Amino acid sequence: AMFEQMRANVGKLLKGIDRYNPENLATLERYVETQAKENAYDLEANLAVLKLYQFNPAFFQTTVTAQILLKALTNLPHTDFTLCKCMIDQAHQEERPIRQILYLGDLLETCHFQAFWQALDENMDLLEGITGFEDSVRKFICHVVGITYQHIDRWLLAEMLGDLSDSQLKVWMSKYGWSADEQIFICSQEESIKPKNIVEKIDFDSVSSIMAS
Repeated sequence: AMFEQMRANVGKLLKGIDRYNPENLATLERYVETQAKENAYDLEANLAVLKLYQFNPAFFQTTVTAQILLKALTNLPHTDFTLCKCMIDQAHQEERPIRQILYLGDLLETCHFQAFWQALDENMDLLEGITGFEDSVRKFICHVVGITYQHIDRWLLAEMLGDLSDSQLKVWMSKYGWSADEQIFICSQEESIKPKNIVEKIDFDSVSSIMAS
């Protein structure tokens, strides 16, 4: 569809210096919209957009920035969300609804899943166009669960996944191969003691890379 059709041109733009020309924002913003609708993704392009906004303040677009941040969150445990934050100055992070979105992201990063779903205005406008947003968040939660639990109450897992019906819960248990025993078996103890990072860490290389320009 549209994402695949724009992909080549955007990739070429990102390979050169035109990526620094704000005249190309109209094209990059439509690209972001397509990522949301088709549930496609391109971090490099999104960071380039944020960079263009930081360098050309008058072009700052609230909706596109919010979608970039929300999509970044759908990519946790990766460093996407943190990198985007590095590309938005304090003044803009403090503006509605960027402030609210960062707050929600904070709940996810700190793994307060119940609090996340509670604070999440389910009927939020920006979320409607972001296809698969809720399920993507669940994948991250299951990633964390697979690392931090050996066994877990069936009721608790459904709560953490956003208050799912038993039928919906079954979908996620099936996806990661979890099965009920007496509780849901997640991991053996000897396997659980292995240290596994919950979220990826940024470093000098990745950060200096985006800070270069």
